[PDB]
Amino acid sequence: TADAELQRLKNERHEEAELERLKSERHDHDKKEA
Amino acid sequence: PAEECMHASGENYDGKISKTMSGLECQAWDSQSPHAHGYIPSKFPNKNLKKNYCRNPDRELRPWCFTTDPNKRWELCDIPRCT
Amino acid sequence: EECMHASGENYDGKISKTMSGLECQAWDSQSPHAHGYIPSKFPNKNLKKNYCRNPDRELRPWCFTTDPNKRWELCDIPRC
Repeated sequence: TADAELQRLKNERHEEAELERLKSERHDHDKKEA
Repeated sequence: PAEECMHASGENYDGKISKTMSGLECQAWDSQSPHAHGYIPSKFPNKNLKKNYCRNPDRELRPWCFTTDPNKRWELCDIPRCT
Repeated sequence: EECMHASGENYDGKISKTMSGLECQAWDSQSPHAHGYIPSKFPNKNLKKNYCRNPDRELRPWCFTTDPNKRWELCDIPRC
């Protein structure tokens, strides 16, 4: 249904946002450590 | 004009705020650039995915949009709560 | 296949060392590096064994390393 497609899209947005956050965190770690 | 606030989490928000909480310009819903996405305006007509306006089509915490920043796929918008 | 057509978003091979030669830490391990790339948290990203992966739109596939002094490094994955 349209409601279930929107929930699927929301979950995908959340997954991608966490991966963005984790990537930025990896780079911030490197800068702090260096 | 539509009220520029939300009574709950923005399910009925239909205003014209088009910047995210961090100040990024929203990507237009009818554009797939810089971010490809599945929130196709003609596929979800009751969600009012108009121009590049912040919307909450999917029971997000508040209205949001894809951003024109290639390094930021999407972000929540700063929609005040109605009083 | 053991090559990438772009930046390794779809890389699913078995290279398990970084560009500097360090052996990768297993994704399902929190030692020596604690991290948030939990395989069960990202089941569709193929975070298997200690293989180089690109789950997060990095420039190349990468891994956490088994060197306690080097948290993570890009891998050298051949281009198709």
